[PDB]
Amino acid sequence: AKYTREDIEKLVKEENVKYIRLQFTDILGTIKNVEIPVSQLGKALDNKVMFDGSSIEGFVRIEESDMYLYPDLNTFVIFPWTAEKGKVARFICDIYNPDGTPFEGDPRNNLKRILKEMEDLGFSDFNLGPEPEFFLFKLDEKGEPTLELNDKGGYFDLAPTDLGENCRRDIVLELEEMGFEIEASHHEVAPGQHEIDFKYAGAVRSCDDIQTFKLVVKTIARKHGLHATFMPKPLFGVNGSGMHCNLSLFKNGVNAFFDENADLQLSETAKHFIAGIVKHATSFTAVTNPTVNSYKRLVPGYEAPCYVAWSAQNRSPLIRIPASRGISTRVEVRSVDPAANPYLALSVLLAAGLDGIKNKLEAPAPIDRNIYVMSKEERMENGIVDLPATLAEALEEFKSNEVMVKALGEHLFEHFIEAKEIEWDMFRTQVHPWEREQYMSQY
Amino acid sequence: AKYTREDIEKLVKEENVKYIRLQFTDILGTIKNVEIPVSQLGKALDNKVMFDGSSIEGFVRIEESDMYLYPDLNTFVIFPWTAEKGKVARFICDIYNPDGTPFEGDPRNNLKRILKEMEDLGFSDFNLGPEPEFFLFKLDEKGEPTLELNDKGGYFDLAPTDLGENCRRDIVLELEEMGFEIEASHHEVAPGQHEIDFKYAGAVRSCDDIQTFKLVVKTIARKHGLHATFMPKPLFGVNGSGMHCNLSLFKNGVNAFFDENADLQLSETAKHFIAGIVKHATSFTAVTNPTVNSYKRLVPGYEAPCYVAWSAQNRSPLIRIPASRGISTRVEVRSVDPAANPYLALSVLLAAGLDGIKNKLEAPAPIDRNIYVMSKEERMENGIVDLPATLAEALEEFKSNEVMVKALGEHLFEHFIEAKEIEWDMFRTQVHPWEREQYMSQY
Amino acid sequence: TFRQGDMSRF
Amino acid sequence: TFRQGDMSRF
Amino acid sequence: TFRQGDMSRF
Ligand SMILES: NC(=O)CC[C@H](N)C(=O)O
Ligand SMILES: NC(=O)CC[C@H](N)C(=O)O
Ligand SMILES: [Mg+2]
Ligand SMILES: [Mg+2]
Ligand SMILES: [Mg+2]
Ligand SMILES: [Mg+2]
Repeated sequence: AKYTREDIEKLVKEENVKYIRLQFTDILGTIKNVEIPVSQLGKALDNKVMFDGSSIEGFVRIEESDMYLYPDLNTFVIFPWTAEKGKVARFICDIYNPDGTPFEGDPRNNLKRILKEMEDLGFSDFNLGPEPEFFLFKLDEKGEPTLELNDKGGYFDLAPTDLGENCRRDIVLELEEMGFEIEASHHEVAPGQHEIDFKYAGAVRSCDDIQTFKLVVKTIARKHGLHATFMPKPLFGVNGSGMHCNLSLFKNGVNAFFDENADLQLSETAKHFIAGIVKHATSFTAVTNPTVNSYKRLVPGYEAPCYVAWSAQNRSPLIRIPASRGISTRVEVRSVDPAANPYLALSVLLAAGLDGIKNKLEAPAPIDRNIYVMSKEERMENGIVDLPATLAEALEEFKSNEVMVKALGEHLFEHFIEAKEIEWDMFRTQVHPWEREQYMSQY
Repeated sequence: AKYTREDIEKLVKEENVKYIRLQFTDILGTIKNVEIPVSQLGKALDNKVMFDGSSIEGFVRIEESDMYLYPDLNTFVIFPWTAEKGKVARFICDIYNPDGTPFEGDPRNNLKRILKEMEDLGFSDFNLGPEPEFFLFKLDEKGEPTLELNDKGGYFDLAPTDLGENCRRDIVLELEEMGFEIEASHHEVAPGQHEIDFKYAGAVRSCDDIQTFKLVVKTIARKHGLHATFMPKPLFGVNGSGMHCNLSLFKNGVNAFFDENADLQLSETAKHFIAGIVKHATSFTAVTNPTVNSYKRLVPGYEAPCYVAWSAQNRSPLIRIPASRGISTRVEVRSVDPAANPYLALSVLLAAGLDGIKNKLEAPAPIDRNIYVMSKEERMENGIVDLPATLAEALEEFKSNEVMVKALGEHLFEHFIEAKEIEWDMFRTQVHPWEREQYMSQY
Repeated sequence: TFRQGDMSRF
Repeated sequence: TFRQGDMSRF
Repeated sequence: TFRQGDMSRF
């Protein structure tokens, strides 16, 4: 453990905190909280604060439900932006039923359940290293986002340079000051697109860090008069934003994906994991790509994956295996976008990997032939299938997969399906300006 | 007791207060006061200050009447906003006839009378936990409210965030510095809607805290260049504002609603209380919802109650029983809106509950099958009846209820009925712009 | 109907 | 096609 | 009439 209770009281005592946010994550991934004064810290640490647990369901909530707000001590963070009379601190909390049973509708509790299932298979840790990409848009006089990018930079370019600006540098330094472990940063392919990579950590810690990273990036960009968005594809004809996930499975404290005496230096467990991810890839796409805009990124020609295949070196593979081996042996899933809920995406990815491991599925041959050259029919006879083209197709695929349903439980399944079906129905009935530009004068 | 006369005199001596507000509440719930210099503090504490007692009647007063202004020492509060040359302090005072008899036309004295009647039944305390919620509207250049909300937030969202603004956080902290006991706060369902929950306390103290909370919220919102309104439904098609009242009855210092060996862990006293609230629900609606706009909130589809029923988990029940039990066992009445007079609403609710207890009425079966599914005729055969749809209908229902008439006495009854009838008559004869938009060109 | 405030965001 | 994000600079 | 100053708020 990193913090104990007495440390928490002492820290708030010297730091003079007056406002505490007990933050949690709903189905859609947006950060929610209930706020208490510092005088209620004792009640909060006693797992006694109640709130409406239906707020997790989002806009599809029906009835009020009372749940507890068990906080996590290790997630205690003091926000650097002082709020006038006193500072603000945050806790990331789990959701519990009034009888003490953890709430089955909490994505974080679902991820913990999947991790418990993984521990039941003999493994100890499941590490995640994320590569979240985001865009920076300039604000106007009224303080709302515009469509102008902050710089005309390029891949790994030294575009922002010195002499002020460099919002990425300020974000990285500020995150370092808050206890984050930033690995490296660079300018992304598209103009105004940036990437910051964290050090790999535990799954729950990685998801918490992803949520905090989104919050901090948005706040700091707002400070610099900029808009930061994790939209998968804000602009057409320009590279999209991905959240490539580097997954590594550990057994008895050592990497279980590494085997020095096998081909590609990969263990049989790694091959089973890859097979499991390949088998369910079309099924969990609805969870890893939960928005309508997510499937405008999944188009050819922008390094985003479009077919189910794994490789060590290829143009936009679904699964990529980095050259580094040993302790750092990992499998990278590149279909995930930053708009996905980290807990749900990690849950479905881990469930697919464990399904591959449990049934000892055989991984297909790696692809190193530039499948983009061959036609869709010219590659369908192989083991290469296409990812769902729309959110509705991905929802249809996700409903049919039995394993992926248990990956997040019946409550999350029904509420996620209802919310996404409403979202798709709203989009499909709209009349977009493109249609008027194409048909109003022609017809 | 919390303060004595010597403590008050000493506190004003060092704090250098020059203005003292002897505030009280009229029929309509607006805060009234008569102001004295600090040199008259001795006369005030002697229960010797006179004023026109007809000001309690509001705009239906006909004749001047001399009344005394007995202040309550425990309500002494020093306002944080200094009035240049000297500070301002307030007392919440009772109204007394010149012969020493408490004035029957004072809502606070009426609530005290109802509490005395409750004590005559063997009970000791009547605790109220309020959940007032309000809207924040931006001010224009001329400093008058507009129809633009302060934020496009959601249910329990982290919408205001850090970096300034966050008027809810400032209100909560400031209230904490004034001696309020704030439980928790969150963003409400509608954009620009916020809720702050107090810790439960005695009925008189809770009503005083509600009035002080309204005053402080309005003042602080005015400081931030915002307009705070407790209007039940300021906007159409958007969530309304309620003042859900959590009621708990205590006998000999223990919760009388709790019984570990009974079903739902509810005592027979709790069932009698629920039956009493159900029986008179259509009758005290005029008091708990005293405005014309109050009944635009009582419409289906916005979680506001519309039918007389009680449940533990349902979509917009009139009476909701939270999952927490034991000392915190309570019954929540969700029909009340912040525009209601706290003293009168508490008086009628307590009178209905005591009527249920005194006659040992049988509570109806709880409903858990979404009454909104069937039609009005398809549910009228059950015990589910409709709340009044207009202020006039509620006034008609309230007049016919014999028990509810004595809940506030003859003076309050006649003056409230006269004022509300005038209010309804003014509304029903108006020609609203909706009528012109609908009929000026069509006909 | 039966749900308007929750889906008001759409 | 097959390369649009990289060659978008032209 | 007989009440105009008090009722002027309406
Ligand atoms: N060069 C890169 O790795 C960028 C990846 C690409 N932006 C995507 O959305 O996947
Ligand atoms: N979801 C809620 O608790 C809000 C209640 C709703 N605003 C009302 O007027 O009752
Ligand atoms: Mg990248
Ligand atoms: Mg990558
Ligand atoms: Mg509420
Ligand atoms: Mg409530």
